[PDB]
Amino acid sequence: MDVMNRLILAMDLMNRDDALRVTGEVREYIDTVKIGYPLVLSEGMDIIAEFRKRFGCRIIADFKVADIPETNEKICRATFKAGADAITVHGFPGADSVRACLNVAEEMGREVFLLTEMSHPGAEMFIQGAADEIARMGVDLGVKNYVGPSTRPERLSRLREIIGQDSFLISPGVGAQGGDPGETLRFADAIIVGRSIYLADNPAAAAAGIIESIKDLL
Amino acid sequence: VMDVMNRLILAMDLMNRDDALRVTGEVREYIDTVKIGYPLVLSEGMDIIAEFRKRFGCRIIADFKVADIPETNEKICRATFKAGADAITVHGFPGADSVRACLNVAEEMGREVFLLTEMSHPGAEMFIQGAADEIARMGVDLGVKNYVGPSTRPERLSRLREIIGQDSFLISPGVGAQGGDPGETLRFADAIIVGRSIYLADNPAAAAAGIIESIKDLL
Ligand SMILES: O=c1cc(O)n([C@@H]2O[C@H](COP(=O)(O)O)[C@@H](O)[C@H]2O)c(=O)[nH]1
Ligand SMILES: O=c1cc(O)n([C@@H]2O[C@H](COP(=O)(O)O)[C@@H](O)[C@H]2O)c(=O)[nH]1
Repeated sequence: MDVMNRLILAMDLMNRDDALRVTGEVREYIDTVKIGYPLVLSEGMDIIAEFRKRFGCRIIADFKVADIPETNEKICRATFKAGADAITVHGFPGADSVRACLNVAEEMGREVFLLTEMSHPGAEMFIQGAADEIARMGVDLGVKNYVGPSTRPERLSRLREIIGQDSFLISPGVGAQGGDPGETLRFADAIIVGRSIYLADNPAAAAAGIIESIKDLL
Repeated sequence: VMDVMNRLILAMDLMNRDDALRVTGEVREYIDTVKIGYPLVLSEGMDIIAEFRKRFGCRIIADFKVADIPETNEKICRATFKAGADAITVHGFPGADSVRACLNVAEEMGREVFLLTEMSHPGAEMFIQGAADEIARMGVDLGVKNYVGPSTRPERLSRLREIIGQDSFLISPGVGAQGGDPGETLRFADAIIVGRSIYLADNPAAAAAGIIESIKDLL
């Protein structure tokens, strides 16, 4: 996956007008947008097609699928019908649940991103201790795309070690949560950035600034 | 706690609005509590919650298994409650801050959180099962009153009931299609969740009635 400027916009604004306006303001800097439940549950799944129509960007549906296999299949089917290019999936619920998503993605010509360790403090309680094993599970299952935490570069580096250089790794927690763009790109292929851009006084300048700081990495 | 008619909650996971409405309408005399998840919501929109309220006068549990960072969790809960859901399900495995974020919104908005502890499917054994007792204990410490646990593992459902105590509310999926028994499950759970056994039946009303007949002495 070829992500422009190694930068993925996390569009978690919950108003259609604002989400489209801000995305439009930074369109020259990105070609990949992560759309999650905040926007989708506020504005409907039709928002995905609207983004493709307006920007032609790739869309990662960040739904962190975390149900039983039978339900996971339905969620993936509905999500890809709406035009998402990829979907995020929790690994914690186990291999059968991940495989359900992989099956639908294969059928519909899409990608699964396996979420291993999360970026927030609570991830330390249960997820972190399982994360290496979740990553190995991904490798066993043939998963090629992964998500890991900007806020813990030592953990992000470990995840990269496990999945290898051929796998694709994207990483949230940059900016607002404290992660550094350049340090994160030592290990991740692309960074995910939400609030630092979409809540900025000037989102275009925010995006441009981030890219300037990583210019030697592009 | 919510007063669930016949101790039976319909898992409405049909993805077509017309079929979902038909089947729910057919079993409405038996069930006043419906669980609506992402299969139906992602297919038909959050307005489906509105349509169910308008048509049936059933309580709605939004089974969204919220599993994000605290800030995103808050947004998901707000949007879900804005749409009219009585309650939302939340994963415990992302940790206490993520659960607390949901509890705070539910408190502010006058609604309820159901904490998902152990899951019912085979994959749950890999990571969730080993964390489930602690997730439950965490829920108790956080003041969580409502919980979800697995019909497919009676021994685990029993232990989870012990941890949360008799005053907590416990609902349990995995009944029917996944192999769990209605009566056995109601030894521990306040209500059973049933999806395919009802909604794929040639006569969903007869299917619901049959389940209820089988647990009549437990009502
Ligand atoms: O571990 C993770 C996994 C995520 O998907 N995310 C997501 O990435 C985005 C981070 O946005 P922000 O830059 O505003 O912190 C949010 O949409 C969040 O749900 C995360 O923050 N941590
Ligand atoms: O551990 C769990 C938690 C659930 O919410 N569920 C949900 O409960 C329902 C079970 O439906 P069914 O009776 O068709 O197996 C589905 O909506 C599923 O997503 C589950 O099966 N196991």
